Parts: sequence; C-alpha cells; structure tokens
Amino acid sequence: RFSSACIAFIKQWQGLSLEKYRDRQGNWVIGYGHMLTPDETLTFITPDQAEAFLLDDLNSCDILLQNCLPELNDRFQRETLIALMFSIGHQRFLSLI
Amino acid sequence: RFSSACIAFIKQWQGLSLEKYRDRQGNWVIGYGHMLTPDETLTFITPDQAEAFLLDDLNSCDILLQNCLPELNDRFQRETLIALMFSIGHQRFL
Amino acid sequence: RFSSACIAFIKQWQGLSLEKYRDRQGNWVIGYGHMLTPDETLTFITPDQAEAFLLDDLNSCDILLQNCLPELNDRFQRETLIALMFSIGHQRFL
Amino acid sequence: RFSSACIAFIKQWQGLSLEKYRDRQGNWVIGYGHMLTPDETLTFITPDQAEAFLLDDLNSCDILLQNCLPELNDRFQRETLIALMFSIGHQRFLSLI
Repeated sequence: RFSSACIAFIKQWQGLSLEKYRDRQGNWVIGYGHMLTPDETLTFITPDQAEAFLLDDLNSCDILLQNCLPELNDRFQRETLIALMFSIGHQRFLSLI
Repeated sequence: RFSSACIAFIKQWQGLSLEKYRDRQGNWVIGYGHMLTPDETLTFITPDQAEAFLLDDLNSCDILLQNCLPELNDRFQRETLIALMFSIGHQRFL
Repeated sequence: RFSSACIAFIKQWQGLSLEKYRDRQGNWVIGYGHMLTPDETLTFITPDQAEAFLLDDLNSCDILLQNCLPELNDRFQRETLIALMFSIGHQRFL
Repeated sequence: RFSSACIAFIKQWQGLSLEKYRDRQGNWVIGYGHMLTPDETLTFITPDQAEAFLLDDLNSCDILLQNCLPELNDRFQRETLIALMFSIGHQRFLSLI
C-alpha cells in the first residue's frame, strides 16, 4: 500500500542490519531500524524478514496517523509525514564511506 | 500531559464551535475541529466538553508519537510535531 | 544536491503538466507543481525545463533549511523535511 | 505579526541566555537560541534584545518559508512549521529542575 518510491526513499537513508544491536537507549533494534518487542529471541534475520518489519512499522504508523489526522486523505502528505517521523524516530549511524 | 502554551497555540488558530458543522471537506465537526463519530449524537456541546474532545484529539496524536517515535524524549519537539499534525490534519473553522 | 530517491518520491506524487494550469486555490502552475512568476511567460515547457523548475523549487526549500536549521547535518531529516514541505506547500495535480 | 501564542509556545521550551555561549558545533549563540553572526562583538544582551532577536529569527524563517511553500496561506500551518523547525534547529540543554 505504501508507494515503492516512499519505500526506496527510506531505504536510501536507513541502513540494513541483519543482526540485532542495542541502540543509545539500550533497546534492541534490527533490520531497517525495527525495534524488537521485549520477549523476542531472534538475533539474526534475513533481508526479506527485514523488509516485512519495515512494512509492518510503516503501516502501523499509517493506521495511527489516520486516527490523529482523521480528515487527512492526501496520500502524499501521509507518506511524507511518515517518512519524517521515521527519520526523527530512528537513530542512524555515521558512515565515512 | 501537554503544556498550557501548546494548548493555547492550538486554540489561537483552531477556533471553537459549540454546534456541529460540516467543514470544507464534508465532515461533521464540533468543538476545536473535533471530527464526529457516529456514536457522538450531540449536535451542541459545552466548552468543557469541547476542551475534553481537544485533549482526546491531542492524545490520539500522542499515541502516534509514542508508538512511532518511542525514544523521543524532547517535549518541545513532541509538542511541535503534535501542533503541526493538528494544523495539517484538521481544517480551520472561520 | 538531493538524492535521486528523494526526487523520485516527490515525482511519484506530484505529477507533471507540460502546460500551465490554474490549480484548486487559483494560482497558475506548471511542471511538477511549480507556481508561475509574472516573468515566466511560457505556457508550455519541456520535461527538462519541468525538472529544472523542480530543482529550483527544492533549492528554495534547501535555502530555508540552511538558514533556519543551519546546524542540521542529517541528510535524511533534511530530505524528509523538504518532501513534507513540498507536499503541504504545493497542491496536487490529478 | 507572529501570534502571541506562537511566541509563548517557543518561550515555554526555549531557555533564555543573556550571555553568549558556544554550542556543540562551536558556534556562538545567545538569547533564545539566536546564532550570532561571525563578526559580532557582544557578550551580553538584555531580555528586550533577546526578544528582538527571537522575532528577527522567526520572521526570517517566515519570509524564506513563503518562498519554499508559495501557495501556503494558512497562518496556522506557517506558524507550526516554523515552531517545528525552531525545535529541530536549536540545541537545548537538559534541566533536572
């Protein structure tokens, strides 16, 4: 349901991690910045599992946005708001090439 | 939950209707831009009820931020995101 | 200046008109939602001219961020702010 | 020209400094997060001077926003975008009471 361009834009900037890591706040993260639930036992995932978690995270935020902005029907503005929150809400790491 | 200044900023611009009205995009709205649900059968409310609907609506935006920005610990940025979304997501009155 | 993915995201949604048209709020627009100035006398442009106007319009948003977020060194956040502002600030085509 | 409520909202959260300081990037800042120009010689300012710099910063961003969002006429959305940029664009400091 998200545009392929919105998904490519987030993947232009969000790195992929196939192994889980602790972020600055000590929470476990994996894939494209996916925060794991408290009981999750996995350490590694596949690229397809990471893609599914990214779609899960984007669609969850879309459903909850709908409920904050009930009259907002412009899908462009929904996607840009979601990409904005994704960029503010996820810690990324510096890369010197 | 929200600062009095954040709430006042939203009321400076949103504007109150104690009677329901059909806004520019065809939805029934009341209070401070609150979109009516089919279980909300009142077409006239008190200012206290208008404020309570506003806090529900801001809480809906807070739920979004708690789930999609779970590590945001900057209350100013939280509040500015909520005000921005309220301004884009609700239509103006008059 | 802007990533190809950021540009593609804006083109996925904005939509191209090689002919000028009066948008929903009454302004003359052309290309990818580019608002005409009185010195822009063409009413028909090439796709290359449409892309050049888009890069001017994104540069106007970049000038805003360079002056009002001068310490922002997160290109992703820069680009998401630019796309959000483009989506709120330009009307859709069809 | 900005609403008193927009100005009070930014002052609810942005602290006032009457003396200049170096931010994380080594730039000089004073007042309500006002970045000083390269040649400025002042070290201290008054609260009225800080207020004028805040209005200067808000109105500069308004003029440049106008030029990025030429069709945006809703003053509420202009003010919220400006407050958002102000909160993202300025470093603030932790206060334990």
